[PDB]
Order: sequence, then structure tokens, then C-alpha cells
Amino acid sequence: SSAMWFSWGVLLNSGIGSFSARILGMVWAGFAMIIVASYTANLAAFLVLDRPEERITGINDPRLRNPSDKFIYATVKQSSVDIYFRRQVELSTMYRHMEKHNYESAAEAIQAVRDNKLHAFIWDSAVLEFEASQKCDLVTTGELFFRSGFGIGMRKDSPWKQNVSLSILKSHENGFMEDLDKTWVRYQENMAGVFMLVAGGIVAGIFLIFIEIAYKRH
Amino acid sequence: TLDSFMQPFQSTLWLLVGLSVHVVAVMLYLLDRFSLTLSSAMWFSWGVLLNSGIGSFSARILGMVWAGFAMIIVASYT
Amino acid sequence: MIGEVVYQRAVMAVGSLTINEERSEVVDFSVPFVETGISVMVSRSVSPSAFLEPFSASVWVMMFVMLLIVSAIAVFVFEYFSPSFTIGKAIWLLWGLVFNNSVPVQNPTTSKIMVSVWAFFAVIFLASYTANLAAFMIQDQVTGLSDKKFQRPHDYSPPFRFGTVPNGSTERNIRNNYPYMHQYMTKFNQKGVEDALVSLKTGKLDAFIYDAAVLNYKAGRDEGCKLVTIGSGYIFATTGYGIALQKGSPWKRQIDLALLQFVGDGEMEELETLWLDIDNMAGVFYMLAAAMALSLITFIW
Amino acid sequence: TLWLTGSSQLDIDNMAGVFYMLAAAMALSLITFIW
Amino acid sequence: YTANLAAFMIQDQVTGLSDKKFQRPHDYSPPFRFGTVPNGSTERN
Amino acid sequence: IVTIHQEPFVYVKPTLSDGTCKEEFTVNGDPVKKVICTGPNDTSPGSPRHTVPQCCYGFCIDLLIKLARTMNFTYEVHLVADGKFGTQERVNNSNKKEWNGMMGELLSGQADMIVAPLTINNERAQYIEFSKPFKYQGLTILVKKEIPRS
Ligand SMILES: *[C@@H]1O[C@H](CO)[C@@H](O)[C@H](O)[C@H]1NC(C)=O
Ligand SMILES: *[C@@H]1O[C@H](CO)[C@@H](O)[C@H](O)[C@H]1NC(C)=O
Repeated sequence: SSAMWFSWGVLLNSGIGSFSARILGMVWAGFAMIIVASYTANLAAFLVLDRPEERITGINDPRLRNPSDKFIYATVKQSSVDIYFRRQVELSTMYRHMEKHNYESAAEAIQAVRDNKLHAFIWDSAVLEFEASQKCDLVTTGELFFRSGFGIGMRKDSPWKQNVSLSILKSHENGFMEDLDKTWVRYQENMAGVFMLVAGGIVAGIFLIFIEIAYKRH
Repeated sequence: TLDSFMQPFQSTLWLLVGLSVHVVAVMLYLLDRFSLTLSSAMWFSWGVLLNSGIGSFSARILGMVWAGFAMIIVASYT
Repeated sequence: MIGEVVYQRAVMAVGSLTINEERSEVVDFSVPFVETGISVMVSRSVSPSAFLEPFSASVWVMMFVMLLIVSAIAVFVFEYFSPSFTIGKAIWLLWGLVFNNSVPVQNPTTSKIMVSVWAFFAVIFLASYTANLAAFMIQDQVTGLSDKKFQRPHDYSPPFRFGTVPNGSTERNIRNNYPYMHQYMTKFNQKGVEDALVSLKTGKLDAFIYDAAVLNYKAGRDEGCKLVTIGSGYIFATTGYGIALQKGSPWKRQIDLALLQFVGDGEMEELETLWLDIDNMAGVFYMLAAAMALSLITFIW
Repeated sequence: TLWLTGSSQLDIDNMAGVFYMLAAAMALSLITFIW
Repeated sequence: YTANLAAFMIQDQVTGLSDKKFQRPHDYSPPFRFGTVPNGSTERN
Repeated sequence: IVTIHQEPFVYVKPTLSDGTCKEEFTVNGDPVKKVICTGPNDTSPGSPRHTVPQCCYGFCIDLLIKLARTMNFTYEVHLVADGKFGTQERVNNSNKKEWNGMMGELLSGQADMIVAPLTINNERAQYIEFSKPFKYQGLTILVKKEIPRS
């Protein structure tokens, strides 16, 4: 049993221990060092890999442009995003599949996405980033497209449009918008498993094997 | 590439680790005195760091802190 | 340009001017087409620690006491295996297998297979940490005007020097929000953007404050990308450029519709694209501290 | 552009190396025994 | 060696129409099969 | 005023037995302004819609309060009955354009001012005038984010 213990100690480096035996040991050690070096290199190469799917760079990704049943994404309803998609006649093929996955409210669509019902959801950057900050299980992809702004909708006959614009400009100048953004929008196991398992196994074995050997000897 | 075997920048770490070896060696010698004169401790440090088969308070500190120093050095090298 | 428009010398004006409170009250602007604002440009310069709390195991307590507790259990069982100093020798058994360079390893049963498996786990952990460090090398301090440096430039021994371009809106904003900072910055004015940029590149000015669009363009066009803006999202009051028109002109009504059609048809993104170590030293210090602690423990032992 | 758009492991080489090194070790042991 | 193995792991059977398989597939043990759409330029060529 | 239900902008919570809602405070301790708002109980179609009162608060209501304070206005916040922003959609006799949702309510005279996270659009501007945009943003993609695991 000593020979196989020494062989395992050579393979797994933990210090466990005529001419033909010596040369066999030389060859075994030279083989084992190469094997462990190659195994470490292979493990290092394997660990550096993007297991999750690549993040969506933007609208130019062919995955979004080409619709598929394995990856379904759509807007909420006939909102400004729907108007933007309708104006640009370039993605009707995915528009056909987008028309089949509408939702009553944006919150319902976000909840469905959290439940993995929808692979992706297209909506405003501010709402999506707020949801990502509040809910860590959701993330935002895509840099910027269809950039616009939020305005106070008023009818044409309203005579205070200029006053509203001046008030908005003054609020921006005074930093009120920054304060509101800070107050509202600007919010906040395998590795442990293996070590716990090996620690428990070793602390159990150091007693179990010893009592078994004592029983066998007795 | 790979020509920066010694150090890319801030090469003083190679002297700092040698100073650490020297201070742990003199501490081991002092412990041995309070219980192997000049080159024993440094040779043991090289053996435990560069594996070559080399190897009361002095023995305890040799078995305790040399292992940690070697593991830190090999982790830094990796 | 605003005075030219007001005096009926021009009907429309597009000169990358920004929307301001005192501008919209004398002339009428259209819907903005590009986002801009007030930003700060700062110089742009493995820094994160490896095999430590920031690298992995942010809790940092259980992982580093696992070795201690398993060593204590090994000492206890070695003392129990009676049917030298057990406390000062059984620790070497566990500390001799955590790394694969330990020569003093004396293990005279299946416990040998167990310690071999533990050594395999340790080398797997080392390889995983090395691979993670190989992939952990891909990589702003003002964090907005609320920082104490902007409020107290003279607080530090080296004065913090900013820059601004007069005949503009940034000076108006700093005057209307930080009059003392505006007075301080008036002593370090620059006649143009290029002089401020080259002063920042040469280190004459610690930071420069100007329009967000021009600052971002200069940061992108800077040689070596040595100058960058203040992160992303820390911008000041965000406005647009628009086009200046005389109040009551009948052209703005269709101009806003045309601009919205352009921005909604993708006629803006294409234009935008076309036109715009320490860890080792810390580890050595920690190892020295651990060596001192172990020496004290051995003296107590 | 729009119309025309779009690890490693211990393989059999390691097993062959294991076989070759085992054969070489056996041959060396036999030679030493004969010598 | 570890660095070389890590760098090296970052990595066509007919190599064109001049292969022997197209000229005479019956000289190979597997029944190599190639096809083309008729009424086209390929058959004329 | 007519507003749409958007969590980052207009938080909507049901009222208590007294017709009001709980008073909360921010991290800094400043009071959270809340208004009495009326809206449908169920957003889904084919449901017994009831104009029950709620409390709607957030960025949009704060902006509305600031505008009313500056301009001495007396606002009256209302929620969209349809629960949608509303655009030009095809209906029976498809050769006809009609505005629904919040935009339709505004164009029908029911509403007087819109304060909501509504983007500036060419179709919107052809019938509804908009002031300067108080917030600049774009569009992104929301995708489920698995926890990073080795
Ligand atoms: C707009 O503001 C001015 C103050 O400059 C005021 O005189 C005027 O009555 C206001 N108009 C409306 C419709 O509120
Ligand atoms: C315009 O800027 C220049 C320096 O760039 C300054 O000398 C001049 O006084 C400014 N104009 C006015 C009216 O202050």
C-alpha cells in the first residue's frame, strides 16, 4: 500500500511516501510535473470564459434584428418606442414578432422579464436604469438610441407655455432637477461550497478512518 | 515579451523580500539562542520556496512562518 | 450671436449655443437635438489587490479562519491519536499541504488520500485565483461639483486651479450658483478652449470646466486618451443646443417638426458617429505582520 | 453591411503521452534490470 | 511551459476543388457525395 | 393634470380608510410630498373600472408642485383611464386616425396639462405643444441578469 500512497502523493502533491525503481521514480516524477503544469494551464484557460451570453451592444446586433422563437423581445404597447420603430422601415421582420408580445403596462412587462417570460424588453433608459439599480437581477444593455427628452405636454391654446419653459430652465439652473434625481433615481456559492465540503469531509475522515483502523487492528 | 523577469516597475520588491528573509532568519536564530549560524536559514528558505528537498522555538517558527512566506511568494509569482 | 438675432440682423442662428434662462427670454429656441451640459475634464491615469478581500471572498473572515480551525482540529485529533509537542508540530501537517512547495511534510491509511485531496483542492484554488487575476486587469475623483475641492480649492497645500472660457454660459452658471467660486475662477480664465486644453495636458490646470459636448469631443480626440470627463452621469444641469430664432417667427413651428423627424428617423446617431506593485507590497507587509504574530505565539507557546 | 450580416482540456494527446511515458519507463526499467 | 500552453490553445477538409475527392471519390473508403442545383451556372462551368 | 403610472416617476399606492396614505421621509429626512389622485382600480381591459382615489407621488408630482408654486397654479392630478400613453392606432374603419390614452384625453378637452415621462415625438408635436425637456435620456434594453457565478 506504500507504493500506491507514494504514487498518489506524487500525483497530488501532499508529501505522501534498485536501479529500476530509481529510474521508474525519475520518469514518474518527470511525467507528473508535466501533467500538473498542463492541467493548471488548461484549468486557467477554461476559467477565462464568458459563460453568460454577450451583452447587447445595441440595435445593430444581428440577434435582435433577426427574430427567433428562442429569443423573444418586444415593447409594452403602442408607446413612443412603437412610433419610433414604425417610422424607421428597416426591422419589420422583428416588428411582426414584437406585435405578438405586447403588455398592458410597463411594470407588467418588467415583472414578466424578471420571471424570464421575455428575453429582452425595450423601453426608456431612465426607467430601465432605475429598475436595474433597485433590482439587481435586472441589467440594462445598449448604449444609446432614439435619444429624446421628457416634456410637459400642453395644448396649443395654453398661454403659459413660455412661462413653463422659463420655469423649467430656472429649475435646471438652480439645481432642483439634480436634487430630484439624487433623491428619487440615484438609489443604491461554488467557491464557498467546495471549501466547506472539503473541510467537512476532512474533519470527518480524520476521525472516521482512525477509528476504523483502530477497530481493524483490535 | 516576458523579458521583464526581474520586475516591470518598482523593482525594490525583490530587495524587500530578501530583507524579509533576512529578518525572519535572524529572528529564528534569536529563538534558537533562547531555546545554524549564517547560511542555514536562507538555504532552508530557498529550499522551501524553490522546491529542492531541503529540510524548540526556532523549529516551530521554521515550520509555521516559512510555509506562509513560501505560499505568498508563489502566489505572487503566479 | 444672440445680439445679432435680436437686432433683426439674422432670422435663424445655429452655432452650437446652449439653452440658458436669460437667452430663452429674449429669443425663441426650437427643440434641442443633442444633449449637452456642464462637465469637468480631469487627467486619466494590477492596481486592485490580488489574493485578498477585494480580489475574492469579500467577507474575508470565514475563508482565512478555515485554515486556523482545521489546524486546531488536526492538533486535537493528533493529541487524541495517542492510543514531541502536538500543538507545535501538527500545525505543520496542515500548513505543509496548503501549498505544493513544502519539503518538511511527515505523514507516516486513507488519511493520506484525504490530505492528497486537500492538496488538490488547494492547487485548484490557486489555479482559479491565478486565472481570475489574469482576467482582472481590465480597467474619476471629482464626482461632481459637490466635492470639497470645488468648494474649497485652497484647503489643500497645492491650490486647485480650474478653467473657464468667458463670453459663454458656463460663467453665467457658476455666477448664478457659486458666486465665490466664480470670483475665484475669474482669476484663471483662458481666452480659448485650445489654451485650456494644452494647459491641462501639461498639468498647468488640474481640471477644466466647459460645455459637455466640446469637453467630450476633446477627450475623445486627445492623444493617448490622457484626459477624460468626470465619469458618466455626474454632469451638471443638462440642456440642449437647438437653433436660435427671433420671437414670433413663423419658421420655428416647422423647424421643431423637422428636427423631431430627423431625430426619430435615425438622422442623428450617424451624424454623431461621423462628427464625434502596490498589491505585492501590501502582501509583503501583511506577511511581515503575520510573521511577528507567529513569533509572539511561539514565544507564548 | 445590412444585407450580408452574420477553454481547452486534457485531450487524447495527454493519454498518448501517458502511454508513451509508461512504455519508456518500462523499457528503462527492463534495461536497468538487464544491466 | 504553462504560459506557452495558455497562449497556444487560442485557436477545412477539401482545401478547394483540386482535392482528389472531387476528381475521383471512389478512391476513398467513405462514399464522398457532392451535389449542385441544375439549370445554373455551376453545371455549365 | 393627467399622469401615467410609472414607478420611477409616479409611485401609486392605495389610500387608507381615511382617504389618505402614510407619510414617509427620505434618507435626508425631508418630507415626501403626496397628492390625492384618482384613477382606475384595474388597468386591464374588461374589468369593473372604478375611479377610486389613490396617492400618487414621485418626480413628476414634485415637478408639478414646483411649477404650481412658481406660477401660482392650483393643479388637479388625474390618472389615465386607459392606462396607456396613447398614439395613433388603427381601429374599425381603419382609414381614420384617432388619439387615445393620455394624448386622446388631452386632445378631447378632458385634460389641461400633461406631466409624465413622455418623450418628445414628431407625431406628438403635430398636435400637442411641448416645453423644453427637463430630462434628457435615450432607450436601452432590459434583460434578465443572472448572478455572476464561476
Ligand atoms: C407668464 O408670466 C408673466 C410674468 O413675466 C405674467 O405676467 C403672465 O401673466 C404669465 N402668464 C400666464 C398665462 O401665466
Ligand atoms: C470676452 O472674453 C474675453 C477673453 O476671452 C474678455 O477679455 C472680454 O472681456 C469678454 N467680453 C466681455 C464683454 O467681457
